[PDB]
Amino acid sequence: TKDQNGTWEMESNENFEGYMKALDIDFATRKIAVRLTQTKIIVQDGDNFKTKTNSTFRNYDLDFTVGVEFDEHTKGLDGRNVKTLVTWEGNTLVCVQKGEKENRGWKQWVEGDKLYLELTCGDQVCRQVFKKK
Amino acid sequence: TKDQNGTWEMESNENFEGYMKALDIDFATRKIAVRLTQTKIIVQDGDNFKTKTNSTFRNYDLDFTVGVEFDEHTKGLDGRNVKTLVTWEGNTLVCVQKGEKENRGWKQWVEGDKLYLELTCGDQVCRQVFKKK
Repeated sequence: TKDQNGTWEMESNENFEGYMKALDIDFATRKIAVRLTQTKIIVQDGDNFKTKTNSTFRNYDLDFTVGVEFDEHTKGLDGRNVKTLVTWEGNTLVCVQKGEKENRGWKQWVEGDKLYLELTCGDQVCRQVFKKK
Repeated sequence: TKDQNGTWEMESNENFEGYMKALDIDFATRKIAVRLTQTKIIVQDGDNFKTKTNSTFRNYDLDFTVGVEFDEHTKGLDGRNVKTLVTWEGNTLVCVQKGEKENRGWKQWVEGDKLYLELTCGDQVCRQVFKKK
């Protein structure tokens, strides 16, 4: 369990295209989706997380409590319904999104002044690194 | 998420024999264990649980935080090592104990003044009901 509070600015974004393609996001949207400057702001008070992921293309905003299962409607990305659970595995925040897509979820951890995020769907992995602002 | 604090006295215990047999507990321990009354004490503050399951023969203490994965050594039962995770699925507390035994875990919920606990291992289900004191 560890502190992830802050404003985080993207410095690296690997294979976001493969990730979206595994989610069957159409070609035209993928071409305008891959933003290289992105800000993630996280407010974490105990088990409650309030996050905003902002780019010039679109914003995703996600609120959740660690250990409480919830239904997520992935509107604005692939628009599927999934049952999501976020828990701690040591100091790594782990999310599983159960539904039609195998191996769908993400892992997020802070190491020094950087936040690392791995997004997975099937056999695709996208890795992003952010620096605390 | 819901409140499960209190001292609970066992009312009913169905198929506890089958559950222990699926865990390979020896016949002589099973004969003694199946006839005993159990008292469960739960102290819950937020996501941290401190629990005691007591009988005249043997007791089992177990503390955990909801949504935090941990290593459980099931000492005094079958003595195996399992990775345990307890989460909320509505107002049911759900536990998965990952390891050699398939479908091992439990679900616990409160309806008024009774606590219901369903324990699973393989294809065996044990149903227990307690009443608050």
